[PDB]
Amino acid sequence: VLNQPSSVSGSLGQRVSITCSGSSSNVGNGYVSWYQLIPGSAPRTLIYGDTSRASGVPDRFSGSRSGNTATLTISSLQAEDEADYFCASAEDSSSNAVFGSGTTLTVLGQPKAAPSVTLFPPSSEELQANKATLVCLISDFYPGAVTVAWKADSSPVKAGVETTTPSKQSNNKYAASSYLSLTPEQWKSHRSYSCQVTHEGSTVEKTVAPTEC
Amino acid sequence: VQLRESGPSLVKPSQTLSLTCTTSGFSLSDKTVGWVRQAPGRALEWLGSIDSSGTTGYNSDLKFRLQITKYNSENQVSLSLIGATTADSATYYCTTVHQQTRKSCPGGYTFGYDCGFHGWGSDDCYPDCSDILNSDVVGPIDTHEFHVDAWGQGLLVTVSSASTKGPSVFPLAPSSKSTSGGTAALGCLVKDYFPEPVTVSWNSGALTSGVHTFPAVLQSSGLYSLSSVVTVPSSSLGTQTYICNVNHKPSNTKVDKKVEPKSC
Ligand SMILES: [K+]
Repeated sequence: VLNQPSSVSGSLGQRVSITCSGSSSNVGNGYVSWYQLIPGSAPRTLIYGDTSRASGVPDRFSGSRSGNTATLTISSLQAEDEADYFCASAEDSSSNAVFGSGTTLTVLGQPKAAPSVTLFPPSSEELQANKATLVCLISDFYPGAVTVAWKADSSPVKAGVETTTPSKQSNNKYAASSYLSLTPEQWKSHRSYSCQVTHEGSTVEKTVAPTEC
Repeated sequence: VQLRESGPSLVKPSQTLSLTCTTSGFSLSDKTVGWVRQAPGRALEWLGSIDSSGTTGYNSDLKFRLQITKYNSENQVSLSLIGATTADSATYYCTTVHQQTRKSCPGGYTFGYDCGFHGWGSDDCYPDCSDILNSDVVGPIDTHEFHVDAWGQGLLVTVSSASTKGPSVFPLAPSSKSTSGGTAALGCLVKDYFPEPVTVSWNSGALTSGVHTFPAVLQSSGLYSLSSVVTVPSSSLGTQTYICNVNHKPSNTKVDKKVEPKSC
């Protein structure tokens, strides 16, 4: 494994460098490549032979090497550059390839944005199947950190909660989801349920009730 | 080129994981085909490759478990990994790769061939062409060249003794209280499937703006669930039909669920 920093960040318009440190038998052999992994897409080759750009790669992505350390430099950072970057090299033979440990690039400076929250009660179809899931969808927020808490009536609920880690939407804002699994009897035995989302010290709460729909 | 991985999504511990790579038309007979994998949260890892002549090269650490085979007549390349464990759960990609060892001479030297030495010494490096037995001859510099030219989409393979389960799909219907003025969110809940993954589209791909499919959660039962959501104009809810298309390739299941707005 070649050694990269687990994370780097820069602001829009600025320049960042991702290093890849190896040994004289891999990076020092002088033919390093770089790869871009966007969540959801297949890997994309960016750089080969230390410095050569793959087709479609703008000039603001540049590769270089000094001894046993190679560097990917991204200038004029754009929001679309957020991704995982990996280096690679042959080691002692063209068939023995090694990859770097990966670097998550965070691009800073986009506008803050408060979450929109939609809470769905169990569907009629799910209840007739003798199940009940409340679905709390959290969308269009930045930055990407939220806390989610569930209440039955007004008391906290921890059993039966699952929450996903926020990840970016196609419009470059974050979204997340949370779930409260109940039996149909528990669902019917309370007057209301709530999902409350805390973002940057402020809280949005949505409520549903068995008697309202 | 467009490479396609196929094979079982689920493999029991100690059984053999097998995959096949095919194209959408391009020939693989003149290209080197390789396999790369990435386990959740881990780095890319090289597995091996097979060149046009049928010669294979493997990751040293896995050479004893791997077998890569080529079938020119079917335009196919296969991979096998014996003794599967949970460490082998990963997304598996087939690729075409550039793989070769370039020989070059140090600065100021010339290959024997360029000196007229077409037999003995033609592949050595000479400071000049005076003598085929020049004592100042040196060996060539080896540059091992590797990069991935084309990448497949990847096939997630899970290693587990639990059994496949296809999903139950439930509507997340918009309601009078749940709109946002001009727009409304509606969705699909895709419950209790194994293994990953599920993918979701809307109206067979004709609806792409506003769509987000969330990552899966793992429940205590060992079964996954996720949701998908789309934002549409609130005015269209009485007239436009909305269907989520759910694809669960590990169970060979597709579900088209119509999502009806509530009367509430
Ligand atoms: K060498």
